[PDB]
Amino acid sequence: LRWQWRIYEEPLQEPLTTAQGVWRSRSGIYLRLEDEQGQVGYGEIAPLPGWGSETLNADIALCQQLPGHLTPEIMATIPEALPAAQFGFATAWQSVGRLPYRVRPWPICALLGSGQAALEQWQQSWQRGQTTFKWKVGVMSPEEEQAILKALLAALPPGAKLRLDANGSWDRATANRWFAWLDRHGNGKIEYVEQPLPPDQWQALLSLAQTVTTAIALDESVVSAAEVQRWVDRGWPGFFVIKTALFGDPDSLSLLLRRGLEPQRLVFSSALEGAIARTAIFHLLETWQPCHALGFGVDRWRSAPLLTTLTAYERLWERL
Ligand SMILES: [Mg+2]
Repeated sequence: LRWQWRIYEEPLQEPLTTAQGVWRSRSGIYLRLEDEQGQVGYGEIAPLPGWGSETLNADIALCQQLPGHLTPEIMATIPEALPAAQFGFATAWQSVGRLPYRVRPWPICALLGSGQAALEQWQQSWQRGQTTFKWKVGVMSPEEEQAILKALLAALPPGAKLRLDANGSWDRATANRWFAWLDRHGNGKIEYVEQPLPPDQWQALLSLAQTVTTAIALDESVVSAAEVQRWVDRGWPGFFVIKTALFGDPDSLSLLLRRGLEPQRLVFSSALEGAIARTAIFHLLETWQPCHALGFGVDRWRSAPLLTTLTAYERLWERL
């Protein structure tokens, strides 16, 4: 079938700041496939700067190197080193003549700002049906955040679930003290601590997960299928935060699941991708059927309403 690709550079609804810099926009590639009868398919390739080794420029080069027509064999030549590209082409191909997709509103995790702000930001989300939250930690001193956490756990309604995200900012000693605190004062409301240590300290990450009672989730540590596989083979007992748009061919996750990966240990999250990628992911969720709130409560930075009509895709494409 014939295909086309177009780059996109979209300003974020509002700036997002991390320890690796500040970004005011998200860029990527949109793929449009069309068969001999006029049926169309769409896909999105959007690697996230800093996450993994794949770069948008490498994806663009791939797109310029591929033949004017697509086939399963041709797409099989896409380098394993370009997981977002594998995702984009795979989802694009599968969507040909299948849009729009049947999807559903899975529970979404609500984010809570660092500091005391967490105590005033959960109410609105809870009143909108969100029962899982993720609070950013490792910003203030451990003592200060622990005091806030005690108050937060006491204030949250029965049934609330809370995730703590350290964004790999704690050093080994601080992480150890935190888990000791959680082991004691932690409420059955703590779902897990996300990335307590930076990815380079994998031995410490594994050791902590194998010894502390509070569950640990890998995020920054797991971008591609290759990294997830590596952690599965290392015997990771915790959770895996899967960013499907950056992962690779969706079939690779299904293969891992048929093997040593536990479905209950997965949390599907956003890589600040567009509506095409997000809708493709929700389509995939009809099969994987998540059992934890999705880390897609990122509307503040990038809103991407699910696409419910084929014309909606066409409009997005033509607007470029
Ligand atoms: Mg995280």
